[PDB]
Amino acid sequence: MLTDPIADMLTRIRNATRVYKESTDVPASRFKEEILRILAREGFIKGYERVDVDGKPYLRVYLKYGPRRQGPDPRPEQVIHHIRRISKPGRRVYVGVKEIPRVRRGLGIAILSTSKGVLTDREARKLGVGGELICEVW
Amino acid sequence: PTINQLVRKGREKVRKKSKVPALKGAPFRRGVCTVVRTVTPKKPNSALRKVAKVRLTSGYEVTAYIPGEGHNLQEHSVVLIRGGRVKDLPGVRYHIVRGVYDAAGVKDRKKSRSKYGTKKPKEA
RNA sequence: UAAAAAUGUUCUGGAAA
RNA sequence: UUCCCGGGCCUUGUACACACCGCCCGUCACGCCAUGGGAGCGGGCUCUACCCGAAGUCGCCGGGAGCCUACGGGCAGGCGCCGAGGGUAGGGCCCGUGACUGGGGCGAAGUCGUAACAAGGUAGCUGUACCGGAAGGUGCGGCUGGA
RNA sequence: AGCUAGUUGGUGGGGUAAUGGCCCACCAAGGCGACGACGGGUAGCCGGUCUGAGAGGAUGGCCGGCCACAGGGGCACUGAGACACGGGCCCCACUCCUACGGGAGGCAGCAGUUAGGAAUCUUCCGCAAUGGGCGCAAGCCUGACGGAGCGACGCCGCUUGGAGGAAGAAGCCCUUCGGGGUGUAAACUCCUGAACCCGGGACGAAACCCCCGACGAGGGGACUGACGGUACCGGGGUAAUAGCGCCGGCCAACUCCGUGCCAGCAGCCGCGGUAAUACGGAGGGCGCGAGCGUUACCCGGAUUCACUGGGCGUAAAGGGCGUGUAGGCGGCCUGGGGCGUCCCAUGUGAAAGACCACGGCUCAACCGUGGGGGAGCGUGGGAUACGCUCAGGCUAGACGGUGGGAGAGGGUGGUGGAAUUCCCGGAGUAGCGGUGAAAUGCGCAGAUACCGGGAGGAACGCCGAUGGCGAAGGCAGCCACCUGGUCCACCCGUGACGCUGAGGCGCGAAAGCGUGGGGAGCAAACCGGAUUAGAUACCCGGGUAGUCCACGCCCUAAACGAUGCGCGCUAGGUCUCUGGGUCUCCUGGGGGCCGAAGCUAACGCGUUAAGCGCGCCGCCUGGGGAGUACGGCCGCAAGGC
Repeated sequence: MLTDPIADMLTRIRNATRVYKESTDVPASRFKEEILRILAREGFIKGYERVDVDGKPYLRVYLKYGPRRQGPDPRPEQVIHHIRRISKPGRRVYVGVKEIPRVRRGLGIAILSTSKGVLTDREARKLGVGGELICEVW
Repeated sequence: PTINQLVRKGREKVRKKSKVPALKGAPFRRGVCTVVRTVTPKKPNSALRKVAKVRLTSGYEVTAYIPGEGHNLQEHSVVLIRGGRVKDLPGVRYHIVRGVYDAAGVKDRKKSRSKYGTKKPKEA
């Protein structure tokens, strides 16, 4: 019945990225697209695009990796290294604008849901707003 | 466990148990030896450790150890319990403080004298 | 997976390296 | 080449590694220690109901009794309610203690055996039930953490 | 684990500065509780303090705020205020006076005594300052307070000297008897001058008050210092204390002698049994120094109760399994509200402390001034992504409908053959039976082996599994009736109706218990035989509960995949049961094996996860004591929880 659409989405991405899949499908949600828009702009994925699997509204995320490597195990480096859901239904997490986390010294990003829209840590900080802390990605 | 299960039951503080009920934690405690004998130690080791069994001002009668070689305690010598156990003596959990009350310092001691009553000899 | 085959006891305390 | 002794090589089980001249289980006996039960005994606190009920505010009276003035009233004085405490009785909680008794932990070199670890010589473990100085044995069913 | 009679509310009163059952009549039956009522234990709360990277943890002594108490206890009077620390009334206990009828006191105010204790100070000086009461004022009072005293109790500053001085005195210790070390250390040379001496000697104190001006503003005047003849300054000026721990590893520091599992050490691991860097002494060394160790307690380390930040197949840890109450949690689109949430403003957040800057005591410790933080909670304004709420819309979760399927799933009745035992009838004779070998036992009163017939009970061979069904326990001849789960197909209906689940309720192998029934085979207990040192066992011969049925209890297990339920996601290969297919093979549900990625301490697990995720529940915090005791609930008991 799926208890956390987002959590699931983050997970489906994680799962395929880790098996060098070209793209992954995830059930469509307006809120979810938002996340994805951000995931694409900051560059973590190649892009998404509303599509339809067996007559139902889905979102096709296109994964991005690094270049092939040498030695044993030539599996390329990963663009989406980490991606963990922070606020879950079992315990929500709201953060004041001053409280906003700094992900990986700057080389990473958290994704907030604010009264001004789903924005990133930088965007949220600049806009001086705070919110529910959807996840973090590095 | 689920956050909800923590909200409900929550965690549990440890609560340490004292290895020395000399009441009030009292750094020390005074008492009287009612029995001053020598017990045989635990295993690996063999010997004749000298231990006193003292009645306390905590309302407890415990058995304690008389550190150092050669002591002067009798069935009624008042003594100051210190608390510090002895590995071989199954029962002893306290040390008698040398150099207080009837407890005499260790005659002729010259090293770590501070830990054995034994004052300080004049280089004479 | 199905699964036969032996009447008969014991070795004080430490320490080996 | 079945067997007895010593030994090669592979394999299997092991709780052995001081290395099977190994490890190790329970009772009994001996000592210290904490602890349950125990005719009952000594307490601390607490609850109910009852009898006695000081001081004191409060409410009646204030009279066949005194005194005041700023005496239509007041005061002294009497009656009652409540009431600290005391007293009889019976409950609750906790603590100390008790002849004797139950098992427990610990304790260099005690006694009996040999349950387990190698089909540990009757594969082991297990819930239950009966039985036995002791480990334990057997029944019924279950497990493989056995072949 | 249930609690409540002034108990919960009402009306009218009394009462009070005032609300109110605060108290009282009358009336109504209420109030409170797993979001932990009632009860038991402990405790004054806070600013802060210690610790911590932080979140936290521990704590509440000094100073500051609030509360409460004044020998134990009850009450009121005066009054702005007290039911009053040095006021009162009374009871009580205790101690004292008494001309015995009545009197007296209450240091948890300051000093001081005694008791208890491991332990905590002077019966000090001064109202000079600050602060207080009363006074027009002078001024009086003030153990508040300002100082002084004692205690290394703590912090900080300082001293015991400095510079020369030997291929290196002595003594002590080692030694391969050359020597090496203590060691520039000493001695010795110069040099400074802690103490002490003489002289000088404070700030803190300027107004109250007085005079000019009006006793206003402003200006001037006088008195006053407990600490003290102290700090401080000038001159003079003597080489003038050193200890405590430790030196096996953790951990800085090694040799000789003594001892010989002794004496002793020990925080953990462990040192000692005749060559001990571990015991004890010495030399030497290391550390710290008016100190240095020891004990007790707090935090850390201990991500070792894990929010940050842990776990449960085998290390502790998945509940025996279901159904479900409270609770927690919840798909897709849109709109209203704006509780959560976020943003601005603003009030509040005392002081001290902490931090920073700068200053004052010769420095520091102390100390002052200034600066900066602050969540929380109040108020007003605003945002609407996500959560929440109302509303409308949807169908992907879920449920239903129709058509079908497999199956030891369950209950009830009936019934079929093999076999064992026993009985009867034949027929037959000398042993059978059993073991490693035997013996007991059965048998010439005719057994065993054989044929026929009978009674009776219990379980179902082959099929048959690496199979199937069930939530688990568990279910196996065959037939019928009643009945549960469940899967495929069509996508037809409902339209989030969902997941999970503390409690509750139901089920729950074997053994065991209560009635009654049943009893062939088997078989605890029990009796023999044999084995053995013994044999309460293994082996052999007997055998009662029981095993079987009914009804009712019991409620445990290696109740096991030692692996909770649900959903999404993440290579394949192969075998297999059951369904649908446009039956090469595809597709759905189930049972296995091997293995991508990944996970694991490893073993291993791997679309039937022990992988990657979300929701809810259960459970684990070292071994033993112990699944024991006490208490409670349950049971006929055994015992269970």
